[PDB]
Amino acid sequence: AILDLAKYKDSKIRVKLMGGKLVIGVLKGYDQLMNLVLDDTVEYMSISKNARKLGLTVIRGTILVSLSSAEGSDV
Amino acid sequence: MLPLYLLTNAKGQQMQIELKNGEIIQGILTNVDNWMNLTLSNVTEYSEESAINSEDNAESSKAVKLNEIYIRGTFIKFIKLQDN
Amino acid sequence: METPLDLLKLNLDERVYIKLRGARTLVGTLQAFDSHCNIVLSDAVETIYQLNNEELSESERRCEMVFIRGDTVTLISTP
Amino acid sequence: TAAIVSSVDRKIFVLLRDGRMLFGVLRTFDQYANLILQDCVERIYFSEENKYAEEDRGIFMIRGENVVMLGEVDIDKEDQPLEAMERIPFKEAWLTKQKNDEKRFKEETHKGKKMARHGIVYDFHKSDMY
Amino acid sequence: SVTTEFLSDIIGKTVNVKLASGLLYSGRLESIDGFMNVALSSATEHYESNNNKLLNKFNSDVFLRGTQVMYISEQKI
Amino acid sequence: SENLYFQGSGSLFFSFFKTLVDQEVVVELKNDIEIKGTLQSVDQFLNLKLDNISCTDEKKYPHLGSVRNIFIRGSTVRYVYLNKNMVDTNLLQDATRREVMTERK
Amino acid sequence: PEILPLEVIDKTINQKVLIVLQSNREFEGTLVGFDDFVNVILEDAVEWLIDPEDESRNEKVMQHHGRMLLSGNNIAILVPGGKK
Repeated sequence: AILDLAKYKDSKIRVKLMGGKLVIGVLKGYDQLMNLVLDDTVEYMSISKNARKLGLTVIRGTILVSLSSAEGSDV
Repeated sequence: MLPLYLLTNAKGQQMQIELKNGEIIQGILTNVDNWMNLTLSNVTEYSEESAINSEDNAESSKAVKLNEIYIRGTFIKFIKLQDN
Repeated sequence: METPLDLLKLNLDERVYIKLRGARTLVGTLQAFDSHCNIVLSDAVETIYQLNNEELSESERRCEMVFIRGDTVTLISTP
Repeated sequence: TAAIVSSVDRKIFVLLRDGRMLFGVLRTFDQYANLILQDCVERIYFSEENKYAEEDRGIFMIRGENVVMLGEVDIDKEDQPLEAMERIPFKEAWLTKQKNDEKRFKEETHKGKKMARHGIVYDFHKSDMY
Repeated sequence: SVTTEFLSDIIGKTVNVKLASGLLYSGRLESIDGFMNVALSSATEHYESNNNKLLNKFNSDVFLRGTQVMYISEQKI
Repeated sequence: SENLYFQGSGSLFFSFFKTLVDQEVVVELKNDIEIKGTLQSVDQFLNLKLDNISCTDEKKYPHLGSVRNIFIRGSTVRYVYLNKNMVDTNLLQDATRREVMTERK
Repeated sequence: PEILPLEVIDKTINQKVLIVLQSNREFEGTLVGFDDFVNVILEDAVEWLIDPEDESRNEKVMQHHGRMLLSGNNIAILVPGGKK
């Protein structure tokens, strides 16, 4: 396919979801349909005060709108 | 599959993608698939709101840089392609 | 078994009640429908629900023959 | 499931789901109404104040689900109404427009919350700003 | 096919059908299809909970769009 | 026995609209704008091409006098108002039964 | 071995699970089973409406009895072990 998730294995990723939610966690595994297993998952809802810890989770590949590393640079 | 075909010719080129929520992703197209999912490199992410506000410079340039990003085709609104 | 489509065709040529997204309801005579819930209604009567300053209000329009796009439909029943 | 890819060249307007008006040259489209536009222009009108604004957008690929309507236009003819109008900067107009969108959205969430207390669902789409 | 087997043995039973809008329908399930379109007999309409104000009681079958269905559950109460 | 509103399994409303070509209709959109015009075309997704239009103008949107024909995205339509004159309701009810025969599969 | 999303969900059958939707709503219950499209069968589900700002001002909409079928249409997140 198009994004090799293997390169992101065991690092923190950032994942946007269709209804506004953002989820950050360590990528543990994934499948061809881009369902993901994330650990130490934090879920932000639609700012920072809005954080819930969920721990180990499964995100549906179907509602995923973007994925990137959690590492990034401001301005 | 018209969009998929044109983009696969635009690999290596820079573009400005706006998402359904108004987020703008500018980057280098590195890959496209049959459903119009995209991976870009060298990416800079900002809103239409910020890009319009920085026109007569105020609160300059509030953006975010990423090494790589995966974008879901069905979440794309439009794509500004390079002038050439 | 009778599928929900089979049961709905039992209402063909009868008065139906349809609920739409956006606080609107219709009543009319059911002429057609597909599996996507596009619908043709005859002698329909629309009813729009509005808020006059935090108070519930309604108004109505009437029409002969009307196509209704399925993706707006929330329920079908009888008047 | 063959793609019917039409090559054309017309001057059109496009209205998008987000409420923006584009003017440009349509070159390509498929049966899903995916469009490739050339020499695009984003134009905002405020006929209620005799003001308008333009800004260049270049080459646009537009996904069809984001389209509300489009139609062939005569550019020269649509100029004439502009001639009697005051052109303002795009940023100012965009900001005005965002102000109006905000008002609509807040009025629509208010309506949805009130009607819910009466049981009525105002199913409402945040994307439908047109 | 745990999902189809579940649907199989609630045909004819009284259920609760909650929509995405949060509207809640209770009554007897006459039919359901693969897309989860539903027909219900003796249907009541409540918002969110059965314990809330009765909004509508229906006297013929009510048809509900599978695309809007959030859940279907056994009624036991 | 052949119904013009029924051309095969999935095309009921597609066949229905092709029958309304060259008729004056009124299309109302989800945003409330109403557009009177002559149906010139329809496709399998029920997108509409109206010829010779007239619109109910809006504070939001400019009148564009040079526009004679618009494409309308099917998913943006709420209602299409017609005349009873335009449709054989016997064939429509029949076609629906033919579609129901197929769609239950 | 590799960790697989569908495999994780399977190992959760007969465990508590928290199903989070795209909207602000979640269901905690015992996972009975699911299908290919991740339609989920839950037993004696608690239904919560969730406040974005305060996890304390969350609202229990209902305690369900019996089994429910929850459509995978709206399913964003599955958390094995539940709310905890």
